[PDB]
Amino acid sequence: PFFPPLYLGGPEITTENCEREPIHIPGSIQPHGALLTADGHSGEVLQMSLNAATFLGQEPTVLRGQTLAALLPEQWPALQAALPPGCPDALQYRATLDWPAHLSLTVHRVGELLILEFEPTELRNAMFALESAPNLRALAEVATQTVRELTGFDRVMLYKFAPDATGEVIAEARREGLHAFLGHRFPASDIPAQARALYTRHLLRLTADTRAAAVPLDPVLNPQTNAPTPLGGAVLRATSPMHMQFLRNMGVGSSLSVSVVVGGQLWGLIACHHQTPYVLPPDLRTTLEYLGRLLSLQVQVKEAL
Ligand SMILES: *C/C=C1/C(=C/c2[nH]c(/C=C3[NH+]=C(/C=C4\NC(=O)C(C=C)=C4C)C(C)=C\3CCC(=O)O)c(CCC(=O)O)c2C)NC(=O)[C@H]1C
Repeated sequence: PFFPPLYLGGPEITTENCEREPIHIPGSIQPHGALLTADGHSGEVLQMSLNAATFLGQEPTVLRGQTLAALLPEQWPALQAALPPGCPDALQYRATLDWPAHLSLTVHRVGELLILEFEPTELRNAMFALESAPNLRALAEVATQTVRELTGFDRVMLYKFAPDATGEVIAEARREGLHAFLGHRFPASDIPAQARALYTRHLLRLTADTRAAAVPLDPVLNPQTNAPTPLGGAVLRATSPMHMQFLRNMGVGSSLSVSVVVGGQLWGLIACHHQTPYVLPPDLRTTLEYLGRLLSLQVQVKEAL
């Protein structure tokens, strides 16, 4: 089973117990956005990232207890209608907020809790190219090139899982001067079993700055349940420190991947690196999620034949 998280007396993770880290409930976020949680009926703000004033203009203890009807009067009715009790936790409400300076708002529901993420914000020929690839290798090449053109990332790989969960870079698009990873293979423990399971359900994750300290969510436990807040559906969730260290030792300042899912199993990842910290813009992320779904469908075809 999972260890308790660090704020419930759990141990710091080592290579002996990688698979036991409760990565879905870190009780903290990355500093390039802000996160609030709120009661799904009242809209009462229950939890606040400690950096909330940087993005929302009010300190955590001032936001606490206010309602989304007061804080987001133009969005609250639409948000309620969009995310009723019992909807899937990957269903999202999205809005673009005007702010004295836009802010992207992304909301999902887990049980009776709304999870609100705030971050700053500012193809057809490509899809046909993916469709037109005549074999799996060519498809992988086209996908990595297309994603690199979209995003500007220094490296874009297609990382394929073997049946023993080892991984291999099977295609890559890379900036001039970088080392090749093409053909290199990696142990199963580099993406441990609980991560692979999370990535079958929540199809995009990232680390915008591999040296940035996490920002606590407080109070850390959901007051509704006196239990940890599930953050697997939040892109702002803090990343495992073991993985952050892996990336720093690779010379990677920013990382992002999108799951490739075939017959309901995790086939691989579109895995991206940048040498310098880098926030992929929100609109570019949404496009990249869509390409992941389209790639997945294409891989299922090409691999059968
Ligand atoms: C004892 C635990 C270890 C461990 C844990 C860990 N790793 C991940 C997530 C990722 N690991 C990745 C690995 C690679 N990226 C590459 O570029 C290459 C090779 C060229 C490898 C082998 C990847 C792609 C991920 C996914 C996330 C990402 O795209 O940045 C997690 C989960 C992270 C999270 O979502 O919070 C964990 C717990 N990794 C180890 O190496 C050992 C130390």
